[PDB]
Amino acid sequence: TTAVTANTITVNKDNLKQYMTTSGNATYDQSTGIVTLTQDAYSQKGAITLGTRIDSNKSFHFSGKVNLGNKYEGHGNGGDGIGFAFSPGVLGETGLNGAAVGIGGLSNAFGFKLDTYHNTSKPNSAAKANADPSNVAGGGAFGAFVTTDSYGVATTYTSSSTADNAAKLNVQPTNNTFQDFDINYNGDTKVMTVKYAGQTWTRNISDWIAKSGTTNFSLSMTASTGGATNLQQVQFGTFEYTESAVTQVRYVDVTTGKDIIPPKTYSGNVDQVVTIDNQQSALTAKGYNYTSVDSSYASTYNDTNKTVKMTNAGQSVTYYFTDVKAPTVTVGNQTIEVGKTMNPIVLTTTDNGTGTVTNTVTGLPSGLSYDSATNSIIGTPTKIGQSTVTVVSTDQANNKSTTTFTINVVDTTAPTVTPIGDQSSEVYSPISPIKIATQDNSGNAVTNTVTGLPSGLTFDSTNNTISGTPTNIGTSTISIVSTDASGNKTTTTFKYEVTRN
Ligand SMILES: OC[C@H]1O[C@@](CO)(O[C@H]2O[C@H](CO)[C@@H](O)[C@H](O)[C@H]2O)[C@@H](O)[C@@H]1O
Ligand SMILES: [Ca+2]
Ligand SMILES: [Ca+2]
Ligand SMILES: [Ca+2]
Repeated sequence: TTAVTANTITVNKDNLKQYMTTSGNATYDQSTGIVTLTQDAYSQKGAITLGTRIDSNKSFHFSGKVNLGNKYEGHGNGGDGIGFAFSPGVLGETGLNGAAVGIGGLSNAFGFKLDTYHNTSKPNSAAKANADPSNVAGGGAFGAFVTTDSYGVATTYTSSSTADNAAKLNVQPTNNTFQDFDINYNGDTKVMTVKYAGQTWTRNISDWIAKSGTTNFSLSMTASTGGATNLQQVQFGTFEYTESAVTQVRYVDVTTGKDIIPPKTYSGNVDQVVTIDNQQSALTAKGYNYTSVDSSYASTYNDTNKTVKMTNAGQSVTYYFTDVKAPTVTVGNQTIEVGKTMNPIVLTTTDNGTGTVTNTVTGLPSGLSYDSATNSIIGTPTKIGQSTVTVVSTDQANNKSTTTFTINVVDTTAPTVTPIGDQSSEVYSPISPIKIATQDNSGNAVTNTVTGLPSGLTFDSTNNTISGTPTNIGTSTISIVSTDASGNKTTTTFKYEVTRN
C-alpha cells in the first residue's frame, strides 16, 4: 500500500483546534463553531490561523457565517473590520490591527476584508495601509479584495468592474447577527469568489499568486478594534483545502498493509526541518515489533535524526511493524445432551493485529462439526462420552496459540414409550400380542421389564411383546419400566381386564 502525500482536509467545528490556532483576544466555542475574534471593546485584536500551508494548485473553500457587528461608517462608532488573508510568508503570522484590517503587515499577500470603518485620510506609516477608496466613502461598511506589497502595505482593490470592485455591503451590520459568508477558490481556473449575505466579488487571482512568489499560502482570519469597536465573529462552518509542505507518517502492518494506529501529518513552512516520531513504544504496547522504514516518498528523510525537510509537495514516510502476539481463544468446558441439536459453541477469539484469524479444530465428538462461517461448533452429538477439543488459532502473521477444553456428551433424558390403551379380553382366549415400542435420544437399546401381568400372559424381551392366554377373570395394572444405557427410566402403565365370555 501507498497513501497520498498531501491530504484534502475539511476543518469543522470539532476538529478546529487540531488544524488551527487562536491568538490575542480571540476565543472559541466548540459547540457552535463560533470564533469570537473581538468583543465590542476598545483596542482589541484576535486571530485564528491555519497550521498547514494551502496548495493553490488545488481548490479551497470557506463556508460559514460572519458577525461583523452592529455599527459602521456613518452609523455608529464601528470598526475595525475582519480580514481574511493569504500570505506567502510563514505560518502563524497575522496582519496588523486598524486600517490594515488584518492584511496590511503581511508581505506580498492578498485576501478579502469586511471593513466597517472608512479610513478616509491617509493612515500613518506604522498602519501599513493606504486610505480606503473614495468610491466606498460616505457611509456604510464595504467589502473588497486587498493586496499588499513587499513592504506589507495594504491597498484596497478597486476596479471599473462591478464583478470585483470594492463595494458597500447590501446587508449592513446593524444588530450583531451572523450572515452567510463564503470564500471559494477554484484551483483549475484560479478564480476566487467571495459571497457575503447574497453579495458576490469574483476575480481571477493568477496575477496575485504570481506576485506572491509561491503557490502555497498561510491563511489567517484577523479582526481588531481601536477607538471604534464591534463584536466580530466567524462561525465554522467549514474550511476545505489541500495540504502543502507536509509529511505524512504511517505505521503499517507489514503482513496486511493496514494502518495499525492513526497516521500522523506533520506541517511546516517550506524548508523547515521537522522531527517525526516512529511511535515505537506505542507499537510495542500493541504487540508489534519494528521491521523497517520506507522513505522512498520522502527523499529528505534522515533516519539517524528522524527528520524531514518540508517541500511544496507533500512527502510520506512509512514505518513497518510485524504482529508478534498470538490470538486468544476463550472457551469453557461443555456438557451437552446426546441426540439433541446443541446450541453453537462460539470459539470467541481476540487478536491484537489487523488481519484475519483462522481457527482449526480437532477432537470433536461424533456428530459435531466446526463451522468456519460462524466460528462455532455445531451439530447433534451421537455418542455418549467426553472429548478433549483442541483449537489452534492462527493470525495472518502466523502467530499461533492452542487451547483445549472438554465437551462432555451425556444422557439424562429418559426413554419415551408409545402409549398403550387399556385392554380387555376373554378368559381362556389367546390374545393378539401387544407390542411395547420405545424410542430414546441415545439411539441405543432400551431395555424393558414388565410386572403386574395377568396370569398366563408373558413378556418377551426379544421382541418386546406381551402374549399368551389369560387364565383369571379380573383386572390388572400392567407396569413397564423402560431404561436406557445411562440408567434413565420411564414407567408406563395400562389396565388389563380379563372378562367372562
Ligand atoms: O477613534 C478614532 C481615533 O482613534 C485613533 C487613535 O488616536 O485610532 C484608533 O481608532 C481607529 C478606529 O478604531 C483605528 O483605525 C486605529 O488603529 C486606532 O489607533 C485615531 O487615529 C482615530 O481617529
Ligand atoms: Ca477601514
Ligand atoms: Ca496477532
Ligand atoms: Ca436417554
